[PDB]
Amino acid sequence: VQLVQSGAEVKKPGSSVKVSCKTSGGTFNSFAINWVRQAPGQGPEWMGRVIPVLEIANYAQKFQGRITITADKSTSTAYMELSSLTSEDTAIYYCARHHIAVAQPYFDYWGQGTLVTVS
Amino acid sequence: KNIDGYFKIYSKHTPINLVRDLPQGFSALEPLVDLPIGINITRFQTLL
Amino acid sequence: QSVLTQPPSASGTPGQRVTISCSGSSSNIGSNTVNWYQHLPGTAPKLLMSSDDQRPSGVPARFSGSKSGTSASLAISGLRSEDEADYYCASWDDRLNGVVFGGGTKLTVL
Amino acid sequence: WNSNNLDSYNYLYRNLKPFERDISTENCYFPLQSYGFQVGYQPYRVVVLSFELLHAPATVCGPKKSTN
Ligand SMILES: *[C@@H]1O[C@H](CO)[C@@H](O)[C@H](O)[C@H]1NC(C)=O
Ligand SMILES: *[C@@H]1O[C@H](CO)[C@@H](O)[C@H](O)[C@H]1NC(C)=O
Repeated sequence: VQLVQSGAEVKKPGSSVKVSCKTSGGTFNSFAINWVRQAPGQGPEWMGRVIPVLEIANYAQKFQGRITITADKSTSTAYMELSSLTSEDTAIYYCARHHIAVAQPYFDYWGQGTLVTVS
Repeated sequence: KNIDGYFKIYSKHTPINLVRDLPQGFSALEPLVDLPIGINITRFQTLL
Repeated sequence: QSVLTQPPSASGTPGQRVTISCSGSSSNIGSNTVNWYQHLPGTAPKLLMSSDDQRPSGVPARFSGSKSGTSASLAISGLRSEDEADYYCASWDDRLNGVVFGGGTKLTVL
Repeated sequence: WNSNNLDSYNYLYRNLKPFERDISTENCYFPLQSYGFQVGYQPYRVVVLSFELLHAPATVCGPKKSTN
């Protein structure tokens, strides 16, 4: 299917931002949702993921409790919460889906991305 | 495992840097011992 | 920094073959698989090779990959003009318990 | 082989899986009965040699000499 996310957001340092990524109906259960960001002049880096059917979450180590991922089954939408925003936090955020019956992850379908700038 | 009288033991040792849960990696376990004991085993307990 | 080392640039002539290498360490390349991605700015990425030997559903017969030791290479034969894009290599790292991505390369066709 | 020179109530005898081993104790019946060792009833010594093939890397071999 397709994943549609919120538009570009502009926000001040020190606060928090919330980003959504709306998906289809059948893309839950045996399907995980992964988050990847790409800084300017830098390669992609992984933040975490969540499995809606088991409501279990994983987080990157170098995010020490700075990122929170949650979702609601009724509306079928996933939420992203990032706090303590700083100047270095400017990047482009993607949402991508994973198939759960595979040992090492391989991201198969990606969103078009949303741009967050800080000034 | 106990199969047709064979007690098979498999194992692997690997490092980790977390005490919250099990790592989300993938790792194959090699065979180490195969003892033809043939005993009816139904219960077990560990010793610390 | 990317745990996987990749040349920053590569160039090739139309009609011939060019190979892009992606070098890592024993902890990630020596223990896990590699994945290849295309990226065009302003759009979404795609898949080129999975599980180091398995071709995806859509990509035409052209992209080819191989793995040897702690290094991997991607081979493109019958190069055409539409191949101009950015190539990425990625793999799982057991020591870091996370996904690690390379720096990416830009291919230019004369 | 015939063991008449050596063995002629110390010896007793009683569906189960192959190569099983049942040593227990319980029409008031006692599962063990004694053999009445006092030609058809003479004692015989039987030894069965069971060979494990391909179950593991081979370790026992005949005296055949090796070559280059
Ligand atoms: C093992 O012991 C159980 C008693 O708990 C018995 O029912 C069974 O027949 C025995 N043999 C097997 C499982 O081969
Ligand atoms: C697999 O075998 C190849 C043989 O060319 C060797 O170069 C490579 O290091 C081996 N890798 C592992 C993980 O055993």
